[PDB]
Amino acid sequence: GSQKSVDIVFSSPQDLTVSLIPVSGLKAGKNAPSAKIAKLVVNSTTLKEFGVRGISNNVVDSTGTAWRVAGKNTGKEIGVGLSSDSLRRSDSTEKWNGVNWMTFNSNDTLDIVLTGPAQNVTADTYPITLDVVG
Amino acid sequence: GSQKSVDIVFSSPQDLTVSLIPVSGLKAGKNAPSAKIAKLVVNSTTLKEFGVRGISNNVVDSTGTAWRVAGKNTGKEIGVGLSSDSLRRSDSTEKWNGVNWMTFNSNDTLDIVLTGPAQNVTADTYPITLDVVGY
Repeated sequence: GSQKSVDIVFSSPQDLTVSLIPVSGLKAGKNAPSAKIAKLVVNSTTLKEFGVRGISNNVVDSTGTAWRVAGKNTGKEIGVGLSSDSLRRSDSTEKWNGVNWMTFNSNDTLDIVLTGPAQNVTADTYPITLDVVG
Repeated sequence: GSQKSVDIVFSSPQDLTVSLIPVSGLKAGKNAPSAKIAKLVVNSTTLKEFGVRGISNNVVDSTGTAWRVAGKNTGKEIGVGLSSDSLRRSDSTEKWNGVNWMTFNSNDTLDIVLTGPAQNVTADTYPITLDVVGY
């Protein structure tokens, strides 16, 4: 349906502020390689760096910077992940409990895109979750 | 860590798609009157108008343009609703199936805000729900 819900969070000052903005007007069907689908903005007035991974049951690279998401209504999959340009903004990778996290500077916008070759996308809703650690 | 989830929507050109974007960094405690908490965006290149109403256990005006939401942890409430500026962009107020709805132009984004006088907000999570119906 057209009804939408979202959590509104009020808290004491936090070290990081994370905003994940989806791209509007995405068209089902063939899409361009690395087409942008969302922007992850991590801001901080107090911390210099953070690590970030996409959380998914189908992560496809070691750093959690690429994964696949199945459509809620059809089960069809798309491959998503950070753009190559965004990935270049990372100057180090940290390992935490056997898992690799790429580090980035706060106050930056990282683009989430349709990875690899051009994808033929089925009209559907594809949830994505990004986890940021300061 | 700090996690954020959003729906990525791919649709057909005639489809109606709605997006509700929350404001990050909101501060518990006293807030300024009408502080923005979310933005509602409706997408379609063919739809001309839509009605929109908030939904909660305590809707406080006839058109569902103002309501109150209780925090998940504490039960403390906040008053939310369309901003004055957003309300002024309305086309008409119609009644469908015994409920009054205010209508808006597609392409117009609407701001959801802390309504009325300045509110002292308890640190908590407040789910908000906006219902959009193609007119």
